Amino acid sequence: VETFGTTSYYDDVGLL
Amino acid sequence: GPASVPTTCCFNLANRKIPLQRLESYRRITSGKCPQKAVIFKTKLAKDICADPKKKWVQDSMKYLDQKSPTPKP
Repeated sequence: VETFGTTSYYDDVGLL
Repeated sequence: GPASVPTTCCFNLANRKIPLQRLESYRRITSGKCPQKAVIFKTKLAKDICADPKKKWVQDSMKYLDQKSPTPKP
């Protein structure tokens, strides 16, 4: 289900 | 010595991937904690990440760490 694999993982960055 | 029994484990595996800039090193979860003997890429994020040695970014992540010297235990 969904997609366990894709580019980037913190496009938000500020997420930190 | 090391520890990881406390509330600290992903429901299973991650998803997309993890940036190589933050990623520090990887570690396997054997004994019985966490599902499957999957590697754990740690970073300055705020928590541990679970990932099975199948997805590309997983095998590629540690392979990239192989070049450098993460300075592991003896």
